[PDB]
Amino acid sequence: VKTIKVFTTVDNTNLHTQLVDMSMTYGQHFGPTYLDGADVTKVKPHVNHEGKTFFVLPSDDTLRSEAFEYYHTLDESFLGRYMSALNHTKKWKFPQVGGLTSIKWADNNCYLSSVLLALQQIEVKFNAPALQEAYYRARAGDAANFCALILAYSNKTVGELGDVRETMTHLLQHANLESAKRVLNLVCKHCGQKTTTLMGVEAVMYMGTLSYDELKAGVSIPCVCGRDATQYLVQQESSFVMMSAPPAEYKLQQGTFLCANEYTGNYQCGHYTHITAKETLYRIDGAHLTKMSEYKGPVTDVFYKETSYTTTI
Amino acid sequence: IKVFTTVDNTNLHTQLVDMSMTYGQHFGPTYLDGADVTKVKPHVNHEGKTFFVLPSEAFEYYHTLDESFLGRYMSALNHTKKWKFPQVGGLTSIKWADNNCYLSSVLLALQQIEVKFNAPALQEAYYRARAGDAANFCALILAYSNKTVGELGDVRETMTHLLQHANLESAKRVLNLVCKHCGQKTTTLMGVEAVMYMGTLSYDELKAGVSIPCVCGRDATQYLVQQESSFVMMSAPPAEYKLQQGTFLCANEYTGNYQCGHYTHITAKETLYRIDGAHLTKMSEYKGPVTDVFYKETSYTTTI
Ligand SMILES: Cc1ccc(N)cc1C(=O)N[C@H](C)c1cccc2ccccc12
Ligand SMILES: Cc1ccc(N)cc1C(=O)N[C@H](C)c1cccc2ccccc12
Ligand SMILES: [Zn+2]
Ligand SMILES: [Zn+2]
Ligand SMILES: [Zn+2]
Ligand SMILES: [Zn+2]
Repeated sequence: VKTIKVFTTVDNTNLHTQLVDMSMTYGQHFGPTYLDGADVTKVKPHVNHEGKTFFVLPSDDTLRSEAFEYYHTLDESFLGRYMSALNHTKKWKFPQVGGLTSIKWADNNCYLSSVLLALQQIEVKFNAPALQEAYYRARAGDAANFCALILAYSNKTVGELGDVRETMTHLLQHANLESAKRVLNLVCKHCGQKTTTLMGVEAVMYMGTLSYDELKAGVSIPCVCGRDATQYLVQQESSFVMMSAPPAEYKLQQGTFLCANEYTGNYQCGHYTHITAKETLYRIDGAHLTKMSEYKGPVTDVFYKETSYTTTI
Repeated sequence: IKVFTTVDNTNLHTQLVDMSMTYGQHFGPTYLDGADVTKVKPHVNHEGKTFFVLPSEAFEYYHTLDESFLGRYMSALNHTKKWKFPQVGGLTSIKWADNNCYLSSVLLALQQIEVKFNAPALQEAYYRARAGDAANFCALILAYSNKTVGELGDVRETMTHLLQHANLESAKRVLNLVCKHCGQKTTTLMGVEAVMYMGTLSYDELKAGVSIPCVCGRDATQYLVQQESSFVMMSAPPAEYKLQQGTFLCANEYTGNYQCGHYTHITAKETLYRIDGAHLTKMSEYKGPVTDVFYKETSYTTTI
């Protein structure tokens, strides 16, 4: 009979040596099973699953009960996906680089580091108590729990490359952005001018341009009627803004921005490095730290600090 | 959910799959990133990935009786085409992507050892890997090792599956085991076993004598008697170890926990080089955690 040697844990520290019978579901061996942040309760054991550690979560366990108030989520697989990915993120190294907490390269965490580095510089707060606890500990150097939560809130698996803008979007859904306000005036000369209002994550993020000043002057976006119109920023009541765009050559001048992220490589297979401005421009590539006065490379996301804004027009 | 599948590994075909039927029922034999995902049902985290589809003529070029080899090779090829292979220090390396920390160290080590592959497909890709086109060679390694793109692998383990297809017929290792109370017997290894060794990083310790428990227990001493190979590979767990220039050929270090770390390649020529994929740094001395050390050799005879 087909067999395999897999370890299963309920504490992420103590392993249980187990033998499973292939052709039979993982859910039939020990119930709800999770591996590297993936709900693997209905998958049959594959050959490439040997020697790996699986997490088991009883449905009767009280940890599933008090899951909402602590994590602010309704997904039943959240606890298992978070605990299984936590077993792998405990193996990562979190070196302090340039005063900020980073991550050593492992399992394509090129994007997870860039997200963690950006959050340390923006004045942001999370409504979920688990995030605020892990976010604090992530700043002290112990960021294993924070990275596992990010993979759970983003429905990702350890080893899979993720997008920074997409991962920040799922994450900021649990952040305190109630007082965030963005007022945009769209001017279609065949439909007059109308004013839209975004609140929350939509008031902070934008996709299309990297320049905050370009948003203030005017960008092109399709109107509802079906033709190109121009829109510019009118009011901004947030602690920061995140500008996004595809990778392209872009000059980064000191003092004009807060931090940024670069992406070198093809679509869905590349490498993120973080750019931050302090006394000089820093380029944090996980554990490596290089300084330069001016950086010109393919950047995708640029952060700007803000308290309040009103147009001059 | 939305799934991409290709039949030529170049042109994608947007396709729709159901949540209740195995991938083998949708397009037949299906493979993803070097993994046979034919009898597997579609999972939630499988959106946006490209799957390869298959139905022969594998043994003559690939030296395998495995049916799933071509699919695993073609699916891993779809992902290895996105990687960059920059020539670093005259050798072809790979920039970090999907935990290929170990694949680069293997490719860098093969360029310095005088080895040749019996399989025609390997020799085709190995030559192109030195010319700069190493996308096909990386896909074959994951197939010969039954690995998946993105998952971290061991260099010593993947080299074992790889060297099984190399010309090691004339490889010979003769070891004399000396148990002080049971006499002495001499074993002879040939092939991959004649090249690799686990336990110490120092070749001089193998020639002088290393400790290994005898079958009846206790501890016995073993030393090298005859070695008829083009190179030897010494391996050991990560530990601090001094690397002197000229005493070795190349080595590989490993920083991090078990099964979650980072491989960097070390090569010795005019000065010590530390190749971290695309990064090139030079230094005089090195003190760090090394796991695999190479030594070049053609023949040896003990003085005792
Ligand atoms: C790394 C990654 C993982 C998952 C997904 N879904 C996307 C990406 C990704 O490529 N992101 C970068 C920023 C990107 C975004 C938009 C257009 C791009 C075109 C070319 C190259 C990069 C591009
Ligand atoms: C990266 C990796 C992936 C898959 C597998 N099966 C193993 C490894 C791995 O850890 N290899 C390194 C060199 C290693 C080898 C031997 C003992 C080690 C003890 C502690 C730390 C590292 C050790
Ligand atoms: Zn209009
Ligand atoms: Zn990739
Ligand atoms: Zn004995
Ligand atoms: Zn890892």
